[PDB]
Amino acid sequence: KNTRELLLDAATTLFAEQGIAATTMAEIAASVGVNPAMIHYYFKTRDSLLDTIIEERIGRIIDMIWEPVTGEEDDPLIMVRDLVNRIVNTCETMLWLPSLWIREIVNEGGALREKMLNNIPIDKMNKFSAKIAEGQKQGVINSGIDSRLLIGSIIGLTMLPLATAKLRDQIPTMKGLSSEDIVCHVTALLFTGLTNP
Amino acid sequence: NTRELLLDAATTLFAEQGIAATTMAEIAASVGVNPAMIHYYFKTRDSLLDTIIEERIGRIIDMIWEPVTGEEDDPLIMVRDLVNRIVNTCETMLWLPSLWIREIVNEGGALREKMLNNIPIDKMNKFSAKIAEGQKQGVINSGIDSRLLIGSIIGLTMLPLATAKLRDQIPTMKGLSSEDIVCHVTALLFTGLTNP
Repeated sequence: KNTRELLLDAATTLFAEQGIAATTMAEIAASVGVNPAMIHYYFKTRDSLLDTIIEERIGRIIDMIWEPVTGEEDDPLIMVRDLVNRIVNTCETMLWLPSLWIREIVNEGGALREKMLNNIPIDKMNKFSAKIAEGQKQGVINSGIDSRLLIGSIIGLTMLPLATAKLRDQIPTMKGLSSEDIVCHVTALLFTGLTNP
Repeated sequence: NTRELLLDAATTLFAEQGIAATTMAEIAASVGVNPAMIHYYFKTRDSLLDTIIEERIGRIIDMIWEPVTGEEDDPLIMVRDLVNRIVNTCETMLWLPSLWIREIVNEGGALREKMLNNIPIDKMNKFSAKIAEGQKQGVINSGIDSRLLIGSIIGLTMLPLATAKLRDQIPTMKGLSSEDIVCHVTALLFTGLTNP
């Protein structure tokens, strides 16, 4: 059926398992039993494939996480609760996303790092930072936290435990924690912190 | 000291372009030293990595977890001191957040396997026991996990410094200094987003 979509799904899977630099376009085609002549037909250069990953795979994942964000939310605490849920639910369905995030975005030698910068949802992130800062002015949100740095904090608290899941499964006094066991921890930490209510 | 100069050159080049891509001939040439000297101090490529784990990573890991005892009377002072020691170390040694993501967090890392046999399991168990003791007393939130908090603190402190170069290429995200990071993370870990 659709050869282009099959090879893009094969590209994201192989890049998440062993990295971009190590994976050749000949390997991606062979992994789905497709002739390497077809991968160069849909993607002229190696750079053209990465641009399609950023637009038709990464971009679609980034938009579905930040699109329900408006500037009219009446409760900032519901807005963050929903964002945390959408990040963990996306990573639980699309297992390639947390692994590809550390390897190619966070890493300084990542191939998708530079291309990512020109596809950041700056408009909806500014709306999130404005809504959470409005809550700080009203006194319903903690005055000590930073409205801009909170985006990074939420991403770090949700994405990193799933990316390091295989690593903690190897540490003796650390193994025995699920996707549900982690989301409870992040929600309890973001809302109440360490001081008991 | 040629040995120390080449070890500083090794950690810098591995943080900039990775281990797999960096040759021992490139490390020696980057400091104007003959490649005959790097094989003199480090017999194998594996010996160089073991020295990085013992004399560079290990020293950094020990100085962050050594002030942690089991006798802390206040668990929140213990977490704010830990946060301060992580950010202060990363601010002085810029290669640390970079080398952490590239070779231990990453599944294809060269230091990943060697790091497992140098984890401060004893002092981490003391941290998890002290924070769990606070949960029993009812002074610490019962909802959070004593073991997962270690990862949470590492994630809240290490990741913003690892993504600093990425943030710097964003206009609306530019300006946030290192002192701004430690204040946000402390206010988030202590009180969270809610107010009474």
